[PDB]
Amino acid sequence: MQSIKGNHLVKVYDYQEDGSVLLTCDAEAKNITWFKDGKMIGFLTEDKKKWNLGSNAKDPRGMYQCKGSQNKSKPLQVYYRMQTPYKVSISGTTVILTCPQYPGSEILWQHNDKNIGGDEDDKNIGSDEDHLSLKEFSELEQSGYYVCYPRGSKPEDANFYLYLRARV
Amino acid sequence: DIQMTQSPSSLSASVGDRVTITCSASSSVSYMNWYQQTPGKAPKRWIYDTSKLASGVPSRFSGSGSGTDYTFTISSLQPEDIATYYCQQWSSNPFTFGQGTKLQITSGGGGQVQLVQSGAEVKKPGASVKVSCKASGYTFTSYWMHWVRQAPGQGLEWMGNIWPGSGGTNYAEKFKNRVTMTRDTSISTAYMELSRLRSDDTAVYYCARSGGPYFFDYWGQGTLVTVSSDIVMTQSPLSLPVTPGEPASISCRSSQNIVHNNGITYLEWYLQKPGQSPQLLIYKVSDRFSGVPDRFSGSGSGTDFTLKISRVEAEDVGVYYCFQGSHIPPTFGQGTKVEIKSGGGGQVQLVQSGGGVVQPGRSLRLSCKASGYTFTRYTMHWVRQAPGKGLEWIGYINPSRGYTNYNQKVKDRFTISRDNSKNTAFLQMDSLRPEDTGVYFCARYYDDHYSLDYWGQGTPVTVSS
Amino acid sequence: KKVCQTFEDHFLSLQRMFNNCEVVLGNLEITYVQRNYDLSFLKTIQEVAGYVLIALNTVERIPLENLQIIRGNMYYENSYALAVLSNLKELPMRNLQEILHGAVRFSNNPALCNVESIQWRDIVSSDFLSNMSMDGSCWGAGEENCQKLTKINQCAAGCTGPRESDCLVCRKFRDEATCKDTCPPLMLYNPTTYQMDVNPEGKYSFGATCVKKCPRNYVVTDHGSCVRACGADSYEMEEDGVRKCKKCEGPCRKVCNGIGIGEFKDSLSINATNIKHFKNCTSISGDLHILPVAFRGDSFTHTPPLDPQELDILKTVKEITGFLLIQAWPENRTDLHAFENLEIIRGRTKQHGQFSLAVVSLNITSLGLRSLKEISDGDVIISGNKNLCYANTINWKKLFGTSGQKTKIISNRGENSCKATGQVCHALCSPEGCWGPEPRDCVSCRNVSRGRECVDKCNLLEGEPREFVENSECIQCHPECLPQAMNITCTGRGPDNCIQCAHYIDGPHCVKTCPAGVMGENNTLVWKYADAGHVCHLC
Repeated sequence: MQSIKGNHLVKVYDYQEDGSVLLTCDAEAKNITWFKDGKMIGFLTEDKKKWNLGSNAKDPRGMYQCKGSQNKSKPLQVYYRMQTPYKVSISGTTVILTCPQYPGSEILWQHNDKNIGGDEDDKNIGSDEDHLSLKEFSELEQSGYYVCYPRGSKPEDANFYLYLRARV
Repeated sequence: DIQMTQSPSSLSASVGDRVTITCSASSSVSYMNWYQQTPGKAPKRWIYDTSKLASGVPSRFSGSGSGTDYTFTISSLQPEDIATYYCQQWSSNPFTFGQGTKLQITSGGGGQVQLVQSGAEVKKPGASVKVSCKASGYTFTSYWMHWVRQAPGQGLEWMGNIWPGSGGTNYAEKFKNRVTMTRDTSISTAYMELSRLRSDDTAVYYCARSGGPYFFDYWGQGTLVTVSSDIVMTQSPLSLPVTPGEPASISCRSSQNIVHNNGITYLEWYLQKPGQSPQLLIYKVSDRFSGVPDRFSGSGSGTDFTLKISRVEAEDVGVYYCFQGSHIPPTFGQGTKVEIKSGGGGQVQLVQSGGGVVQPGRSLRLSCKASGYTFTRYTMHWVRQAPGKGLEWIGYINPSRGYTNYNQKVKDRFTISRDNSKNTAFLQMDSLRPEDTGVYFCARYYDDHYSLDYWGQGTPVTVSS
Repeated sequence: KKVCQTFEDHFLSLQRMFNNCEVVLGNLEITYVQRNYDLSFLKTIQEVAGYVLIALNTVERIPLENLQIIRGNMYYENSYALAVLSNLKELPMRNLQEILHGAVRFSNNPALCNVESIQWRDIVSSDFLSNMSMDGSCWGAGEENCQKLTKINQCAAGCTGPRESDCLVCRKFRDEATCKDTCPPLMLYNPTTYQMDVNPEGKYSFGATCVKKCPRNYVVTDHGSCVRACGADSYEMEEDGVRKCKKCEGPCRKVCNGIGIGEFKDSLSINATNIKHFKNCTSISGDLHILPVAFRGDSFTHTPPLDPQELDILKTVKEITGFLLIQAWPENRTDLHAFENLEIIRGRTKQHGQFSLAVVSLNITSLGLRSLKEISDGDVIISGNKNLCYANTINWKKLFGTSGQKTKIISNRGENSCKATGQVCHALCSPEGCWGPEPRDCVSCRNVSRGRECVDKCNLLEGEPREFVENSECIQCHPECLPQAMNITCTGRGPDNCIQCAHYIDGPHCVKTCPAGVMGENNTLVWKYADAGHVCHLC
């Protein structure tokens, strides 16, 4: 989530005065090249380095990755609602997330570098196989970075993290 | 499963030379772990994350590599570096360990004096037993093969010598009419025949080799001859426990003055580490033998002698027997079984139990008691080490959630359970087979370090008819 | 006259050793005598050839009335011949009129009476420098025990007439009746033979009297004295009816016991304990092994490690009855210099019943046993010595005595390699062999032999010693033989086998000086003069 280890250099700037979604690239600043769903979407030659996705009311979405002087970084699955990606389903006030990789092993989930879906003492947070259910989802509290990884593996080793921002 | 290949399988290097061990994985591994495993001990983690040295690991060791190629480097090989080095991958279950690099010190080309006894003798009352000691690496006719016995519940007691050069034996008064020792110079092997076996003769009889300034310098493996139906030196402490790092001290008192007429005191202390034959620690009243760290430092004069260990370490556990030879029949004391006060508790410790000899097809349950940390916060893994084979992962269990994963070879015969209230993990083996014989060790898996940092002492399991 | 060399035990021993004594050959020591325990245990003694020690004598009266002269061949501590101290009331030393050598000490004798009035000046002779007589001519016991002043030329105590044939105690010696300044000389010089000869009238010296033969167990010394036992530098040898103190040929025979038989019966090798018991020993009886355990030191035998410099004590060994199996020598030594002087290894007992001089698994460059001549019984194995080079040269058939003796000299330094490294016998050596890389260690000499050394040629015509060859050996000629350049300087040994004499020539023999004043036949001094031709002419 907060860390960029694991080639997860793409992060969302949560410091916007207006409802605009800005993306940042954590690479040695020479020139930043932005990509969206594999296609190049911009090339920042010095000066500015953040990529603006527009207003959050437009529900920006896609697999975003950047690249400096090294190879392209891992994708950042952006999912706003105001490689196989994570599946997001909204039904009323319940948000369901599906782990893209479900080989049948014990799937663990983490939100903002904090494990979730393990304890049964949470009625609004349930984990069923590769599906994580969030009942009565809180926009200000339950939004952020999400990642699914199997027991024994590092969360930073995931192919990509999911950035969920939903108003329900 | 990702296959790990370690090269070389056995490397001989001189003291101070650079020893490099390479580990090849069948598939790219994110992190490779390096463990140091001495003979008879559990593997000790040396390098984690492929480049970070474990706590206490000397800077002369270094790990490097990425993907499927990893390298382990010892900048300056030392005599203490003699151990089995194995590389382990944690990217995918089961945790795969390489065949292991048997690291030996080429320095010391002169034949290592290694006496081997017969061993495993079981007899009946009133019988006679003959035990041999194949002397190798030394001119068998230039050092007396003194033979000593250590009965259960008693200290070392000399059983008389034999000077293999001439066959002219001395003998012990307690066996002067019962035990005869004869040399066989051709095969470089002394023999000792004790006649009229009684109940009190059931013991472990060892073959020493009286060196220049120290008696019983290089001791044989030791033969347990179980048969069933004098300057007295007393060791003041007995089973005196100490804390890891806390200094310990054992005192020994002699019946008379142990100052020989020659002016040299033949007082010594042998440290029979648990499961090994005694190895000299204080060659004379004060001098420490070679190969023994400066931690052991005895003292004493007249008739009073006390050995002061500067810092009781993990290795020093074992009955330190004090022997005096300035009298005719050299006699050893009771011996203080110095043991760790913390034991299975204190720091992070895994106490392994439940081993033994079982018949094929029977069931055996192993237990690993964890103390010093939150049992539910770490995964407990089980590893089996067959005689002459490398480390094989059996399975692991998470105490917090109860999720279990096992190797496909033992998934249908081994069951891993845990007791969070006792902070103990259980490895239940059903339908035991001869191939299951080996040392079963439990290891604590630190997800933060992606390496098993704390491992149990190992429980020997023997499947024999 | 008969001559002699617990409180109750001391009194018994002293009474046994001094009851019949008339002249005391050694020193009379009367010490630690209990009160009222002595009764005339010694009263006939008349000559103390030594020191009189009367100390700590609780007895009231020690007579010593007949002792006339205490010679002074020794002293108590220094210039102390009569030691009356720390004792006793009456000591009637009546007849003692002269003590030739030493002084008399009086001290710590509160009970001694009437002895302070004795005129000690006559008794002592010119040794007043240590005359501590501090603790009237009467020796006590009332009257008739007077000091008999006589002093305050061969008669010591007194004269019974102006004749040397009648004297109480002779000053130096008395042949039979006359007091002679010296014994009848053993060797008399005859002008006819121009050499000293055994004089039939000469008599050996036995204490203070000249005796034709030494009775009892008495040995004639070199100086003519008949001592009781031969000195350390001498040996006992019987050639005539009287034994003589023959000077020892180097180390004299001191048969020690070897490792295996005797005090060193159960010993394993020559440990540091076993060593120093063989110092100054020859003809070691038994084996003499040096196993590795000697060099390492042992605990079960409690033997400290033997320093390599202590192996040099064995150098005096000139024979071994058993087997001399030297299985480990100090590596810092290149040759078995410990057994250099060994001469014969009888080999009565053989190691493993086969080997009698075995040198196995050493690091010695050369065997170094130059003096070895015979290895009687057993075989010889000289193997394992990876640096032994001059080994196979020596003719092993020559030294051995029994036809069954073999030799197993193997695995030493290669003979090809020995010659390649320059390790071959020095040219001055016969083809018999070489004991080492030096000329001295040569089995036999090619031309001459200046002692053990094998020189190219003796100094027959030119040289400092000017040897005269004989039996393929160089013998240094007598000093009087002046070196000759035209031919040899001496036909053979002795002063009468020389062509040119450096000093004067007396008859056939060449001597430093002509015989002047030497005792000759008929007890007449011989004086000879030398002519211009250096011929010594009798006067």
